[PDB]
Amino acid sequence: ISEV
Amino acid sequence: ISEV
Amino acid sequence: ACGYSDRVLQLTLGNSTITTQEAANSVVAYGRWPEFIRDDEANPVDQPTEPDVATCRFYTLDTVMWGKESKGWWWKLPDALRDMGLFGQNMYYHYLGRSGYTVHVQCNASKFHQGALGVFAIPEYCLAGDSDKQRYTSYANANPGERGGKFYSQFNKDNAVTSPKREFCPVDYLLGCGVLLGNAFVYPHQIINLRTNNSATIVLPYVNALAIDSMVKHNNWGIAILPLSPLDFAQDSSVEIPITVTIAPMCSEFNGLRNVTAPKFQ
Amino acid sequence: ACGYSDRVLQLTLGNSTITTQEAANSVVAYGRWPEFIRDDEANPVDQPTEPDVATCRFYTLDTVMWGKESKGWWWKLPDALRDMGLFGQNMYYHYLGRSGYTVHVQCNASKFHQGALGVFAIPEYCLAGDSDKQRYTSYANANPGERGGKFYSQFNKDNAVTSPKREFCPVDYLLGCGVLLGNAFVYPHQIINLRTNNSATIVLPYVNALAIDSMVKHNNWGIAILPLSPLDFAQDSSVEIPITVTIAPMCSEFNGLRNVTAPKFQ
Amino acid sequence: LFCGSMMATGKILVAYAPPGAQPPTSRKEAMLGTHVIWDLGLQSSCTMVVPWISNVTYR
Amino acid sequence: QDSLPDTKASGPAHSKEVPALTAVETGATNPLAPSDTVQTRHVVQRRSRSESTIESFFARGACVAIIEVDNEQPTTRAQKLFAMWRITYKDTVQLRRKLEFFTYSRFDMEFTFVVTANFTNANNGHALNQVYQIMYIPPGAPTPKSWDDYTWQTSSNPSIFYTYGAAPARISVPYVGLANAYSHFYDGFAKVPLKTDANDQIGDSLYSAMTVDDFGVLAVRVVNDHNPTKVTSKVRIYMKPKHVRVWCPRPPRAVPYYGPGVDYRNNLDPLSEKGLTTY
Amino acid sequence: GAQVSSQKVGAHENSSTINYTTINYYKDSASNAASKQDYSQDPSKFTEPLKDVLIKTAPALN
Amino acid sequence: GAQVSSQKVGAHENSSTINYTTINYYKDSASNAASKQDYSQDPSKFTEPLKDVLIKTAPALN
Ligand SMILES: CCOC(=O)c1ccc(OCCC2CCN(c3ccc(C)nn3)CC2)cc1
Ligand SMILES: *C(=O)CCCCCCCCCCCCC
Ligand SMILES: *C(=O)CCCCCCCCCCCCC
Repeated sequence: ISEV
Repeated sequence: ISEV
Repeated sequence: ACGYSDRVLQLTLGNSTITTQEAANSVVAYGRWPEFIRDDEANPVDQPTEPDVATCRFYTLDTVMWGKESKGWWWKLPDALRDMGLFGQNMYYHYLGRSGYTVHVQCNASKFHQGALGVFAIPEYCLAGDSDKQRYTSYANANPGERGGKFYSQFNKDNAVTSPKREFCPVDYLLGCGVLLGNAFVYPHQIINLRTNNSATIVLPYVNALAIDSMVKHNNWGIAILPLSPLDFAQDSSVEIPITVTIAPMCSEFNGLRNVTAPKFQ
Repeated sequence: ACGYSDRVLQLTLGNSTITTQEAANSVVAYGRWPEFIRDDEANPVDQPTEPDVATCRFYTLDTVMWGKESKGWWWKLPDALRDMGLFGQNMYYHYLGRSGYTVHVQCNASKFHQGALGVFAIPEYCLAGDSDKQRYTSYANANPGERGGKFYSQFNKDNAVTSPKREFCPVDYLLGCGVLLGNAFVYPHQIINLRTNNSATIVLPYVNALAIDSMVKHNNWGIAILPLSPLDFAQDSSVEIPITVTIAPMCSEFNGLRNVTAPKFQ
Repeated sequence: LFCGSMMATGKILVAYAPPGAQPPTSRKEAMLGTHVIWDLGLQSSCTMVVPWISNVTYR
Repeated sequence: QDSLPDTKASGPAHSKEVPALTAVETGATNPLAPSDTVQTRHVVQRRSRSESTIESFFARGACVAIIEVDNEQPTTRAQKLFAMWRITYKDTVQLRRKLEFFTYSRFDMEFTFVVTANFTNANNGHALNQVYQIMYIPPGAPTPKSWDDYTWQTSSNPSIFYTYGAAPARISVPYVGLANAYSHFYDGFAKVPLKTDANDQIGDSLYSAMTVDDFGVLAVRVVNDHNPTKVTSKVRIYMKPKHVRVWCPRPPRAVPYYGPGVDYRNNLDPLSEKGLTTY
Repeated sequence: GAQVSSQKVGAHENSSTINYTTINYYKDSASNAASKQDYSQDPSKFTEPLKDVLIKTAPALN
Repeated sequence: GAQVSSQKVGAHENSSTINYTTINYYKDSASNAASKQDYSQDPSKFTEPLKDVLIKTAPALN
């Protein structure tokens, strides 16, 4: 995933 | 995820 | 210790002091004491005016007489105070103004008199009108100032289409607004039961959907005083006692100064 | 650095801003900036009112026209401001009031016009009267408010004993008070020399023998504007330019609140 | 912006009155509200900021 | 865990504590329980107030409007080829009464559109499936004069394109109020009459009314060109408040509504007749 | 970014904490469903707006 | 390959950072929805295209  |  | 009581109060604001030897504790409307607009809730950017002791003091309105036929009285705030010394001036010289209040209602009698006054503080007190016409009550008739208004026992419709009175028709058991009086207790209130107390003291915060608004275009609080139980004395059928309303502005602040507003109350 | 100047000023008080591109620095009367009454110089014990931005702002008085025959103009303070918005209200609703001021006097023309205005700020400006009668000038005539008064070139005595005018007779070279005008420079002043500057800015402290006094009974400062050198232009014998006086209250504080004072200016 | 000749001088009052009262018909009334006194000179132009003073959060 | 307070085993009393006595004049309600006036047992309470939360109370789609729109041959007279509706919860009475239990509210709004249609005339042939265009016109934006004019180009206004037979159309709207809360009641005016006014109509206003167009309109049309035979249709609008917060409680409307304000006209007799000593 | 929480089980099948999963598909929070896990508060501001709030066993008016 | 980010919550339900999830299904970036997390910039290139940009309190023309 990629959490900002 | 986020488990409450 | 010493001998203090729930029934003996002193209210001191500015150069004014009220003493009561027979009160029924005091209500702080919705649990909130009056306060100033915080920087994180602020909206007009201009530096406000805060007149403190010159506007936040006890103004006593003209006395009304309670008698056996009395149906009820009502005032709007800030309207009731529009002509009260430096408060009224600050109110009309600025576009914006907020205020909290201490309402102190006065009614004394004797151990042999009888009756119960319902003192009600209502947020956004919208009243019903005259006519077939909806939302037709005029600014001049909506705002009686110090004089206040009265309730009626039934709906007598303003019949003359040609030259309409454009007034309110406040029916007592409908709280003048389409709901039942017995439920008005969900609103901040006290009862002046003549065997128990001479007075009622309700402290009011500024309540509104905005931090500040036009005091000249809009009333925030309404004061409704309806006799829950009628005035009675000995056997004298035309008994009559005075009800005196004393109000003080609290944490008053003003924004948007310019030339004075002169409304037409004619 | 950057390019700043003695002649280019910005005065900002409350919601009011003045800009001048041709000033002559600015005078602070007697070296003292306006201030509030200190606890160790205090005398009325009641909590004061301090209206801040609603009273301490720039009020522009009615413009006067300077012309070839103009002998002089004079105003008194606080009198000049008695009807200026919330300041006047605070002044008349309280027994006691103190104030400092920024006086900004305006007179512009052209590189081809000529003349010099003497702008004088005087403590306790007592003027001379009409008559044979001593100290007979009436409150109504002593106080012209915003309109101010004028100077005269010679003493024409009010002759009619029967119905006396009870007015002042201010003779220009005697500063209207029995002394010579050339010495008025011992008082806080500036000169509007038309080849040098459009304006004069005098800042004034509260000066008095008391910390605070009755503003309605007593003027603290007097503003005298006498043409030291007459207005002249090209060769047009009836030249005429506007002189505009703009004044702001400073560090205003009020004591002894009660009902409003309504003086008789009739 | 003053677009007059350099030899022309003048002082102007420009104002903003927040809503609710009589719209100003006289300098005397305009004086009382937010205002700038512009003096004409080498700096050709004057800016008056109309400050956000309002009851609602968005007009 | 969200259950209510357990009941306490309480016993006999002989004391100078008198909780049964109070004074309602003070403005307060006595915080009593059975254990103060009677002997109680210990009950472990499992009951909860989960359905009466402000959210659960409003969590239901309520009908607030029926917009009637036709698709027929554009003739030269008054027709319903397109319709407009001022958005409001006040045309209906049911949701209006629930939201009016409170003075102020703040929420997001969900709109669900049930479209239904039918044949008007016994028979002129039939119609192919109709597509509906619901355009939101916020105050200021140009209102359509014609069913196929340029405003329907909708370059910046939100529009819904619904196809008959499909699952009902649905969208969400944020808290769009000009204030920190929607006012369900406004004790005021939008204009004030000044002494200096020319006529006395200049400063005249409707009592309790705020903005003229308040939130704008929904414009509806059949995007289809007209069939020979006419099709009448109804767009039913369901409204549901979500992520709800409410302030200052008010008494429920006890007499029938008479317009947008609090005005009453008739049926001012809400209560039944029942004898004082009759059960 | 999946959100997981316990259901409050009413009628239990003959089979203990049962969970449900939630995921937001939209950037604008207005687009979200209702969480319905709502906390409560005291009646007090309404049932006792008093400056001196008194104990139920002591005289209301002293 | 799931993308997770914080929603800017406007009207808060009575229940704090709430997130939403995004996944791209297509190879061609043109096929993607709009991220709408857009950064801003100065008016300057337009409001002050000056070679000597001056301080607002100093004379504009010196
Ligand atoms: C002042 C009393 O009224 C209300 O409190 C109240 C009444 C209506 C409310 O709805 C929000 C206003 C509008 C804003 C946007 N809107 C939209 C927007 C897009 C579409 C396709 N359809 N409808 C329709 C509703 C919200 C509050
Ligand atoms: C956090 O949500 C990461 C885990 C995502 C698991 C797969 C979800 C598949 C559905 C993605 C929904 C995209 C909606 C715009
Ligand atoms: C990164 O995305 C890995 C996690 C994927 C979780 C399951 C997603 C299920 C949907 C896959 C979409 C395929 C689209 C072409």
